[PDB]
Amino acid sequence: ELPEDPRWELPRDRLVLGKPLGEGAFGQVVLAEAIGLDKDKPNRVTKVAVKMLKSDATEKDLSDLISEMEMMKMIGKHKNIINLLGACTQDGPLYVIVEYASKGNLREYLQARRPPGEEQLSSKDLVSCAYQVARGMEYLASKKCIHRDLAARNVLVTEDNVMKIADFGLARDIHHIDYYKKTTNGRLPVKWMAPEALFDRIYTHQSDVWSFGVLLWEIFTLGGSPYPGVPVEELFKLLKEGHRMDKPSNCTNELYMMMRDCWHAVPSQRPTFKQLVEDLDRIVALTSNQE
Ligand SMILES: COc1cc(OC)cc(N(CCNC(C)C)c2ccc3ncc(-c4cnn(C)c4)nc3c2)c1
Repeated sequence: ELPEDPRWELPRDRLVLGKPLGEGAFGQVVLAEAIGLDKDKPNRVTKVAVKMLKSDATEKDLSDLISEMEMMKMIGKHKNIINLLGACTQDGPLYVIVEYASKGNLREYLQARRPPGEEQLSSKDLVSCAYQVARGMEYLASKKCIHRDLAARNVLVTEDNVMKIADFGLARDIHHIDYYKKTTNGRLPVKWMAPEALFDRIYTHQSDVWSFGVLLWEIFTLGGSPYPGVPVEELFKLLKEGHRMDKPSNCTNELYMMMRDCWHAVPSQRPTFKQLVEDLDRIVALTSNQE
């Protein structure tokens, strides 16, 4: 069965399962309340998210969920990632307990804050979003983690507006990706892939920087859809031609230069996440919150 790990084990009777938050093919996430998740106070409840298998899950799906939990244990904690908090592994179904991000994914967060046809985001708020995501990615890269699907849909937002990278440990067989498979919202994930990842199946920290450039474009378009109406075969042609997305409106030349630099054709020439954090820290400090 599953091996005991006292560093992370939470007794099942401490976890009160709640409403669904999200679902995949053979995995599901629910909101829950953990009683005494911390050794002191044992009388406090914490809202958490719990990932578990679907009822039609196979041995391979269980292996995949364990692999993701094990990677999260190894990577350790950071403010700008969804952190592992505990697990229920004994005498019942596997529950992987992680931080809850009440405001949901970044794509929906941005779209809900567009001016009418919560409150509007300032230019400083948008650059701060980009900075926090770059900080989470710099941490993951420092821990030898390659995300492989960095996009606003995979960034969650907490109640205190903290950006947290999600699904960085997700089991993924890159030789069995269906390029035609659309996301829940009807978009194609290939549109965030670096050309070397898409054409040659080569995933690196450099290919995650390319994806971060697409994510910057999503931020400054307030959750815009990259290449709307472009099918897989036409996207391949655009990438082969060296096509680059246009500058969004209300985006500085400097932040557009940053997107373009993330999209360098030569992977070695793209900025690193360390470089992006430093530049975004400087830009945040110089960006007005007055509009
Ligand atoms: C490392 O990141 C992980 C690890 C993990 O288990 C090991 C599960 C999650 N998930 C699934 C994440 N999938 C998507 C595709 C990004 C969470 C985690 C915390 C969550 N908090 C809030 C909400 C929420 C709020 N509003 N709405 C509509 C949904 N959804 C959550 C989903 C994230």
